[PDB]
Amino acid sequence: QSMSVKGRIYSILKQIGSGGSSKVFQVLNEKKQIYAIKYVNLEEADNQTLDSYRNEIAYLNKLQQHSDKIIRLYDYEITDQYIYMVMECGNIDLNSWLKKKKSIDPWERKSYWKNMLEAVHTIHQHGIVHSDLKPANFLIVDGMLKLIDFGIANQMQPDSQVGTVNYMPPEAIKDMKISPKSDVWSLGCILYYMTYGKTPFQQIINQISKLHAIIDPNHEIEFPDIPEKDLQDVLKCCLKRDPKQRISIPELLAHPYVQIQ
Ligand SMILES: Cc1cc(N2CCOCC2)ccc1Nc1nc(NC2CCCCC2)c2[nH]cnc2n1
Repeated sequence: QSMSVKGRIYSILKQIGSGGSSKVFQVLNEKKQIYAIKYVNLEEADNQTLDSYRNEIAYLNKLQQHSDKIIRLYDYEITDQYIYMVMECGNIDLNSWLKKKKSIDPWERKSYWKNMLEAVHTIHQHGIVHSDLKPANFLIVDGMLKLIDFGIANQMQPDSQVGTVNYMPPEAIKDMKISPKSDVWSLGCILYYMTYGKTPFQQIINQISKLHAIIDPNHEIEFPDIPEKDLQDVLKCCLKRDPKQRISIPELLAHPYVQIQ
């Protein structure tokens, strides 16, 4: 088929995903270059919703300059009916890539962590705490991870789901405060999965015994032993249940694990 964004024309190759009321497509331009265009339908969007979108769109536009661990946004068209965003295309998101993976080259892993750490640090420098990080927020592109979203009334799924609640930090649960250390807990959980093949509370079906466990210090998390003692440490340092005890992004960047060898 086909479509138009700011005059320029793109032919559709396939849909990649859906959610909210928005599709993401892979597409080709006039020069046969490949891109990803996200379409959002605003016909049922309240004013709040709409401001949240203008808000992420602006933050993404801005943070482009500051890191290449953020997804490139090349162009966009915005009206009262719809938004189109022309973006750089990934090969696969990280949730899907980790679903269909048997085990991880410990090098690839350290390299991904480096990427995650850079990207999340970046949004923190600009005032943003994501507070709902999952692997699905990360997209793989030339062997690099790039962060896709930041915080909106936002939801995506390829064609796992959302809410999930295995990356959720204690303080987000006690809230019924949130801060940068919240993004360390979630990043820790992701790294734990990339390390032990599951998330720390993954094997607790009952959604409520899971929430109770996350906030309960007497419930101790198992950190089985491994050749990379450092990796074991980082994990213990990210998964402190008290934010004040938890390590920080600038500290993680200086940590032996991402620095040594
Ligand atoms: C081409 C491609 C295929 C996939 N999949 C490969 C098969 O497994 C699930 C979908 C995932 C991401 C991408 N590339 C790709 N994907 C995106 N995905 C969005 C839409 C659906 C869930 C992940 C978030 C992109 N957003 C901005 N630029 C993107 N570039």
